[PDB]
Amino acid sequence: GSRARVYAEVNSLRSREYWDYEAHVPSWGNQDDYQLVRKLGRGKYSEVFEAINITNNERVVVKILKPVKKKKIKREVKILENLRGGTNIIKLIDTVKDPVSKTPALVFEYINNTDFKQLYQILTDFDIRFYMYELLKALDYCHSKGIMHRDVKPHNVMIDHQQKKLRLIDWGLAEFYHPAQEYNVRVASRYFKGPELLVDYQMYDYSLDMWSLGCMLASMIFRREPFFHGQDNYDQLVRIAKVLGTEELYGYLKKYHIDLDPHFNDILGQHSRKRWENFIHSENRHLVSPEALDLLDKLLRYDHQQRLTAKEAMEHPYFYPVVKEQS
Ligand SMILES: CC(C)n1c2c(c3c1-c1c(Br)c(Br)c(Br)c(Br)c1C3=O)C(=O)CCC2
Ligand SMILES: [Cl-]
Ligand SMILES: [Cl-]
Repeated sequence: GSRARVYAEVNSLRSREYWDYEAHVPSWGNQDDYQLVRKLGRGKYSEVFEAINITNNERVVVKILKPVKKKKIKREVKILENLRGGTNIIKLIDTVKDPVSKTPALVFEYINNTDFKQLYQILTDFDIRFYMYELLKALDYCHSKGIMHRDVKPHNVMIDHQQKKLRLIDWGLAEFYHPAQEYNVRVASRYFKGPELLVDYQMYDYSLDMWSLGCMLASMIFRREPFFHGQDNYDQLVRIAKVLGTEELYGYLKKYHIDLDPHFNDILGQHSRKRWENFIHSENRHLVSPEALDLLDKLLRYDHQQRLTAKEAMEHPYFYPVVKEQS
């Protein structure tokens, strides 16, 4: 069966306590040190506030967890602790509880996030290379720590475009990679789901995140955001196949002995693989280069095992101008 080409055995080479999150016992500090200032948003399992630590005036973000999901809380906490100090991963400052109700919350460093819908229409060529390289550092780091993020998307990539700071947030879907483990395919947001998820292939790996980052790259260089805009999970695969091709999808399915839900037979149609240059027009031509297309072509592949790793992507000539500037 399938396995990651990189960091496949890394959790097995570490102490069991590293990855056995169910056994993790967080130290829960006191939420009363924090003053909530403003609500920033809400997820299925949390609500997020900007806050101030009253003891030292630090501005932070507090994510208050809906507390009936103990295993999932331990997972997110243990993952964040393991990722401590990783480049461009959001910093977990503390794990706290309301001392009376015992409701848990996560305290993060604050980032002054620029709205991505506005930002992605003003990025320059260099900006895209820069931010994509910064995001890749976060993914290479978390992959090297045996963790798949499983929800990479613009809303989870905080960018302070004034300070040029990027942080990958929202680790609540992340999981430890173990070779041959079958994972739930109900992860990632629709537009960023890899084909593997859409065809119910459970033996996926870190390369799922590389598909999602390819989707982000394509939206930035082509200015079509999201790049693959499905109406539902079925239509999402059709949108992919209209670009990557249907015969090419079937070759992937055949390689991995993947069974295709027969509802797809009535909607996939027949589509040639499209040239990436077909997406260029006057509005995006200044963001597209041969090196951007070569990189994108190596990310947005059906075959998860053939996608570039985060490191291989960082190594691509598209990022040479960023490396040189950083030197
Ligand atoms: C997009 C924004 C409104 N946002 C959301 C979430 C989170 C944020 C957010 C921001 Br912004 C910042 Br800044 C930091 Br730091 C951190 Br941590 C978070 C965070 O965890 C969710 O968890 C789900 C709903 C939306
Ligand atoms: Cl899972
Ligand atoms: Cl298209």
